Amino acid sequence: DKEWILQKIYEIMRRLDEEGHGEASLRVSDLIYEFMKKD
Amino acid sequence: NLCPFGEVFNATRFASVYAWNRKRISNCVADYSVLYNSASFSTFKCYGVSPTKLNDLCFTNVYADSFVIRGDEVRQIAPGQTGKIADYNYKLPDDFTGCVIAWNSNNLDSKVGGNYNYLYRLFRKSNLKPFERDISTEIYQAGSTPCNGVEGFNCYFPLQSYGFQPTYGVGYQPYRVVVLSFELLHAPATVCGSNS
Ligand SMILES: *[C@@H]1O[C@H](CO)[C@@H](O)[C@H](O)[C@H]1NC(C)=O
Repeated sequence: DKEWILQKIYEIMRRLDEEGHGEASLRVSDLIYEFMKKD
Repeated sequence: NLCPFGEVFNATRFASVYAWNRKRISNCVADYSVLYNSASFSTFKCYGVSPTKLNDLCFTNVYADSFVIRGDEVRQIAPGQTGKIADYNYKLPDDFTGCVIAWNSNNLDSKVGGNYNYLYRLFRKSNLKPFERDISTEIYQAGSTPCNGVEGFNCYFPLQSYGFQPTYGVGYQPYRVVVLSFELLHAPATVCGSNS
């Protein structure tokens, strides 16, 4: 179901961190946690 | 015979929250008013006990649990809280009894170019039990495809690092937490405040 979307969301925050935007990488982390709890 | 809290509060290196650090405190007295009235604390939530009668009370055992988290997540270091930290890194029980103390350590734990010494766990197949510490580093299988122990597609390293930088907003800046547990169980009670 969400198999593809997760990977791509994960990749975002990983990329953002690489580009320096740490607060934004952390705000995506937060959203991945919330996204995987949402049943 | 003083309780060594400086080793906990005034300590040099703190633990990442997923591998929080626990110090046992027994057989000593403790001026708590020093802590409450050193007033260097963005947080001092206490539960099942009043932070002013702490000098009056005694307890069987004290534990001092310490670690770093960003400032947003400090709200989760309280009983009953859900969220990425209270779920996967450090959980407090409903019947908690003790205090929770945090202070901003932007000066200490932020670096230009990001400070990566501090990790958190983002993935976990289920919520932490209270005081459970999961320092595992297995690759997290998120989808139906085996990870064979290597990162990949829906196969993520479960620890993500904070990126502490001094130029973060106050919510993204590192906080040092100290959670004191006041164990009152059937025992002589060896840890006492400054007053009997
Ligand atoms: C840590 O040191 C400061 C001053 O250096 C002191 O005011 C504080 O009480 C100390 N912490 C403890 C737990 O004694």
